[PDB]
Amino acid sequence: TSAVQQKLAALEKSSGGRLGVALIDTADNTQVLYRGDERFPMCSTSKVMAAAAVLKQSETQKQLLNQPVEIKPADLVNYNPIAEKHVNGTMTLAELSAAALQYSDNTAMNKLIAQLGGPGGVTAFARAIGDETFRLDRTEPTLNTAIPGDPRDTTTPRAMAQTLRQLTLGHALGETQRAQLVTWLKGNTTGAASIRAGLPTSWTAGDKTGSGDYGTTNDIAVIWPQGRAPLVLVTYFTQPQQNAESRRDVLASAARIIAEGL
Ligand SMILES: O=c1c2c3c(sc2ncn1Cc1nnn[nH]1)CCCC3
Repeated sequence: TSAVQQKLAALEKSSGGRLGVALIDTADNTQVLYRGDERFPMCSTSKVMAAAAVLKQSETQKQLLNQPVEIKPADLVNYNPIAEKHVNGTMTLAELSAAALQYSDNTAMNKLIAQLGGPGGVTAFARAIGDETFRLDRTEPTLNTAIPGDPRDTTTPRAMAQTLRQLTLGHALGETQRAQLVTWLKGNTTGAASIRAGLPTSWTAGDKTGSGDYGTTNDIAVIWPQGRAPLVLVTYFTQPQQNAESRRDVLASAARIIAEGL
């Protein structure tokens, strides 16, 4: 147990919930883990895997991101800030990827999942890039039920950090696709209260948040600190009761602990 792990344990204790953290510092490839091998519901952080899987498909279909997808009234689910504007029209796979990643549009996610054949197509991509932990089992919105002990739609902090590293900094995607993924993450609109709230303001980052039942509050980030090699940081948090409140502040606190531990 490290000093950082003890600080994270103290944060967790005061939070009422269960906290999972994985850091990869690409300066030396060292890691900080807290419940790094425990499963957590991914909620919308799973949109990164789906968008990346479609990016992978686009490596062999140069026009794929321009492919139109019909958006019908019946397609709308519980959070559709972009898709609702396009009902009875179409969105391209690029537009759907951007909407999913940058606005957490759940209808957009469902279209990405459908493009991959269903939830298992997202899991298959995870396996293809060496992630043996990630599983997507359901579509939006039921993938957010976040029931304690339920393995559906879960991963571990360790696995997600490794995957995010490979996708954004490594060779899991072609260079153009990696750059597009990073551009999308860096343009996220939903992240200022989560990991990034705990980081020095001079640092830059891209991230994808998640939220669900059981007050599940998540964020996964790639971070460029001032004067340091990039970091990959995953912070997952979930609570014992179904109607628990969101706790983005806990993720900010975890990130601050990590940052001050560098
Ligand atoms: O914010 C929510 C929420 C919230 C919920 S459910 C939900 N679903 C999507 N979204 C959009 C989202 N942004 N990043 N990941 N998902 C309960 C209260 C707290 C906010």
